Amino acid sequence: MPVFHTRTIESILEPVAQQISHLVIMHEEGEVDGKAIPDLTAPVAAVQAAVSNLVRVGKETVQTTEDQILKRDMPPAFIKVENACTKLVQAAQMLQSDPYSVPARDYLIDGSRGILSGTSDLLLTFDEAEVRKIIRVCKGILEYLTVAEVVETMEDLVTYTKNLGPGMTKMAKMIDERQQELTHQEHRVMLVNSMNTVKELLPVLISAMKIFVTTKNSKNQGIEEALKNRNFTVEKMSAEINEIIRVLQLTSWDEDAWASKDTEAMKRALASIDSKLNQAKGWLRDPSASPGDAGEQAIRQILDEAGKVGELCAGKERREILGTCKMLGQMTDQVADLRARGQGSSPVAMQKAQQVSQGLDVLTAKVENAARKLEAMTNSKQSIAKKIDAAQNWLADPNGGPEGEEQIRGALAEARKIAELCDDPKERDDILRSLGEISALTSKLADLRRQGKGDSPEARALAKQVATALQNLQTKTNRAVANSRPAKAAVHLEGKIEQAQRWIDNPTVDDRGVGQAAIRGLVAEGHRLANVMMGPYRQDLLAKCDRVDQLTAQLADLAARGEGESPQARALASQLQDSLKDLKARMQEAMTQEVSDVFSDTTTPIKLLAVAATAPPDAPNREEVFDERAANFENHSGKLGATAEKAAAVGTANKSTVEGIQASVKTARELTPQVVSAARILLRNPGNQAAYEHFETMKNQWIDNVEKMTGLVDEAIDTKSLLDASEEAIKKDLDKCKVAMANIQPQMLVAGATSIARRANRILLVAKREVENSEDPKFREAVKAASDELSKTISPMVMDAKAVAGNISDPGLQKSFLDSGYRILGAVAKVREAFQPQEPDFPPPEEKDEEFPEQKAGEVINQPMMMAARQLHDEARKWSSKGNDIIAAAKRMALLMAEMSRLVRGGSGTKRALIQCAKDIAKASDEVTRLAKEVAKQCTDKRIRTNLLQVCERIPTISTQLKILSTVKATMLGRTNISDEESEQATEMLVHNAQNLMQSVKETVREAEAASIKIRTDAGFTLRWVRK
Repeated sequence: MPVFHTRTIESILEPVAQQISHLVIMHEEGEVDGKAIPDLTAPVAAVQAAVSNLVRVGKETVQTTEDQILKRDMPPAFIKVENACTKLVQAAQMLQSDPYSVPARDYLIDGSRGILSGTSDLLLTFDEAEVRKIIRVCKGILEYLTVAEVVETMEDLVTYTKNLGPGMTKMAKMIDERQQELTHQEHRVMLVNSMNTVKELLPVLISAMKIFVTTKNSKNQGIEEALKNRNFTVEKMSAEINEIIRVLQLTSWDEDAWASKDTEAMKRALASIDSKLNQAKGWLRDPSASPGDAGEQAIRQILDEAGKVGELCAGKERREILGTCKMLGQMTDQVADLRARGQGSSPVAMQKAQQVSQGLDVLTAKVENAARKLEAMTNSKQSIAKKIDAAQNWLADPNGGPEGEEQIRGALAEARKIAELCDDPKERDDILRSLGEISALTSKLADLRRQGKGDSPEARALAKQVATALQNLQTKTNRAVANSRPAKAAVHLEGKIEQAQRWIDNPTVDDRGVGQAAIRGLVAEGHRLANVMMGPYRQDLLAKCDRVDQLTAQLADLAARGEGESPQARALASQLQDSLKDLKARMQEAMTQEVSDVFSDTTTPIKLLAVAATAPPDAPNREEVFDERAANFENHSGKLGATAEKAAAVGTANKSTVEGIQASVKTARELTPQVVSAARILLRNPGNQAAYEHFETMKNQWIDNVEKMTGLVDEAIDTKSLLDASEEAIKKDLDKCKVAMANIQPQMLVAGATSIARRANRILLVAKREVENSEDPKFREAVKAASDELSKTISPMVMDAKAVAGNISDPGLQKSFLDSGYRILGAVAKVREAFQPQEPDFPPPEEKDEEFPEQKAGEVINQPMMMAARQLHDEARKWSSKGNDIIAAAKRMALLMAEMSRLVRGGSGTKRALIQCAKDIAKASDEVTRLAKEVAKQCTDKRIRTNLLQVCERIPTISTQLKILSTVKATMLGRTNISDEESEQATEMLVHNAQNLMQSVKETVREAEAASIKIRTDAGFTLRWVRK
C-alpha cells in the first residue's frame, strides 16, 4: 500500500519508482518478448545510491532517538530494503552472466516491488514521528483546557492566560507548517478551518472566565449563564482540537469524512423537531387555524427534518421514514383543505388532525431511534480510536501494565459493538475474526514481558505484529461504519443534476443509489423553498416536485422489473429529465427572491436585543420585553441560516463557497444562544463593565460572521440576476409607498422607504465587491461611476421620506418623495448597465476527433475507471479541440484512460503498456495544468482566476501518484495467479486517483471557459470555445 500523504514522500518515491519503472520494461521485455534482459550494472547500481543514503539517515536517526515507537517501527523498515536491493544486486549478477536466467528474472520482479514498498514504509516512519510531536502539543492544550473550570481566582486566571497563550501560539505555528506540507488539499482545509475556530474561541474563553470571576464571586443572578458559556466555549474548542489530532493522523483519502456532519446534522433535526412539536400540534388542536400560518409550517418543518434524517438511513428505515412523511403531509393537505370550506369542525377535520398529530409522535420516535443507532457507531468508532492510541504506548514499553493491556481488551470489546450494530453479516464476521488473533498475540506477549521482557527485538515481532493488527482492525471497523451509511449525492446544484441525468440514462447500472438520491435532494430543496412561499406559488412548486417524485418512482420501478429500455421508460425519462430543468430554474429564481427578503435587514433584531439588555433596572415590562426580543432574535438567526443553506444548495458556486456558507451557518447556530445569554447576563447584572465587554464582544462577533454569510450568499446569486431582482423589489417597494400615502399611514410609507434605502445600499456593497474583484480598467470605472451616482441618490429620498411622514396626504411632499424615489431607480439602472455583457464586435472543411471505444463484449473492464474516462470524455465531447489545446488534452486522456480501464486487471504484456499509459496521461496532465495557468493569468476576474488556479495545484499531485501507483501494479500484475490484500488495495487506490483526476479535468475545463469571457486587451490569444 503506497502512501504519499506528504510532499517529501512523493518527492522521494517519484524518482525511485521511475528507475524501477525502467527495470520492469526490460524484465517484461525478456519475459514475453524475444531477446532477454541486457546488462544492468549501472541502473541497478542507481537504485542503490538512492535507498542507500535513505537507509543510512534512518540509522543515524534510530540510534540517536528517544522515541520508542521509532525505535521499534523503523528497524524492520531498513531491513526490508536491504534485502530488496541485495536481491537485485544478485539478480543482476545472474543477468550479467546468463541474461536469460529465468530464476534470476524473478529475483527482480519480486525484488523490484520490495524497493518500492520498503522505501514507502520507511519514509512513513519518519512522518508518524513528526506527527506525534504535533499531537503531543495538542493533547496538552486539551488537558490544560480541563483546568479552565477550576479557576475561581483572578491571579489564578492570569497564570492561566499566560500559560495557554504561548502553547496555543506554538500549536498554531506547528499546524500551519504541517498543512503547508500535505498533498491532500481537503486535509489542508479541515486543519486550517479547525485551527481558525480554535483561535477565535480563545478570547471568548478568557472573556467568559473574567465575567465568571465577577458574578460567581458576587453570588447573584448572572452566573447562570457565566459557567454556561465558559463551559460550552471549552467543550467546542476541545472538539476541534480533537478534530485536528484526528485529521493529522491521516495518510490518504478521508474515510468517514461525513461521519461528523452526519451525527451533528442528525442533532439539528432532532432539536428542530423538538422545538416545533408543540407548535404544529397546537394547529391540529384547533379546527380554527388558518391553512398557512406558523402552525401549518411547523408540521412541514418537522417533516423536512424527518426526511433529512431518513436520507441518512438505509433502505428500510430510509423508506419507512420518507414514506411516513409523505402520507403525514399529504394528510395535512386534506386537513387544512377542509378548513377551506368552513367545515374545519367537520367530524373529519378534527379526526384527521388528530390522526396526524399522533403520527407525528410515531415519526419522532422513528427518527430518534435512527439517530441513536448512528451515534452508537460514532461513539464506538471514537472509543476504539482512543483505546488503540493508549495501547500504542503500552506496546512501546516492554514494561507495560495490565492497564495498557486493558486498553486492547476494550478496543476489541468496542469493535464488538460495531459488529453487532452491523447488518451485513459478512462484514461483522470479518471483524469478530480478527479479535481472536489480536486477543491471542496480546496475551502471548504479555507473558513474555514477565518471563524475560524480551527488550531485545524478539517481542517486537509481536508488539509490532499487534500494533499492526490493531491498525488493520481499525480499518475493517471504519468501513463497516462507512458502508452503513448510504452514498451521498453531490453537494452543489450542478453535480446533482449531472448524477441525476446519468441514472436517468442507465437506470439499470449501479450508481450506488446516488442518482435517485440526487433527485431526492433536489425535490427536498424544492419543498424547502416552497414551504416558505404563498398561495399558488408554494402550491405550484410543490406541484412539479410531486411531479418529479411520481416520474422517478415510475421509471425506477420499470427499470427494476427488467424493462430498462421500454417506450414509457423513455416517455417517462423525457417527462422527467425535462421536469428537473423546469425545477432547477424554478428553484433558482425562487431562492434569489428569498434572499432579497430574509437578508434585507440583518442587524435589527440583535439591536433590540442589545438595547433590551442594557435597559434601566426600573424599565416597565422588564424581564418580559427582553425575552420577547431574545426570541425574535434566535428566530431570525435561524431563518438567515436556513436561507443561506438553500443558496448553498441551489445557487452557483463549487464546493468552494458551499462549504464556507455551510460553515458560517453552523457557527451562527452556536453563537446564537451564546450571545442570547451574554445579553441576559448583563440584564440581571447591570453596570458591571465586564458585562458590556463580553456582550459587546459576542454581538460584534456574531455581526461579523453574518456579513461573512451575507457576502457569500450574494456570491451564490448571479450578479445580473441580483441587480434585476433588486430593481424590481425597489419598484414594488415604491408601490407599497404609493398605497401608504393613498391610505395615509406614515408607518407604512416609511417602512417602504426604509427597505428601499437598505436595498440600494446592498447594491452599493455588491458593486464595491464586484470592483475589488476586477483588474479591468473599463469595468471598474464604468461600475465605479454608476455606483457613485447611486449613493447621492440615497439620502435625499430618506429625508424626503421623512418630510412626508407628517403630511402624508399633503402633495408637494409626496411628489418630492416619489421624485427622489425614481431618481434612485434611475441610478440603479445605471449600475445595472455597467454589468451588461459586452456587445459583440467585427473582425471550414472539417474536424474529425476520434469516437469513444466502449464495445468490448464483456471484456475485462474496471467499471469505476471506465466510468471516469467516459464521464470526462463526454464533457470535453461538447466542444471542439480546434484552437483549444485544453480541449484536445482532455479528449485525448479520456481515451488514454479507457486504455487503462483494460490494463488495470492483469493480462498479457500489460505490465509495460501500463507504465506507458500513465506516462502518456501524465504528459497530457502537464499540458492542461500549463494552459490553465495561462488562462488564469489573462483573466481580469480575481475570483475565477483564483478558482482556476485552485483546480490546477491538484492535477500535478494526482498525476504523479497515478504514476507511482501504476508502477506498483505493474510490479504485481506480472503474476496473474493469486489475490491478496496488496494487489487488491493498490488497485483500489489506483481507481481513486483516476477518479480525482478525471474530475479535476472536467473542472479545469469548466472554469477555463468561465474565465474566457473576462479576458481583455487580447494579449497572448485565447482558446476558441465553441460547441460542436
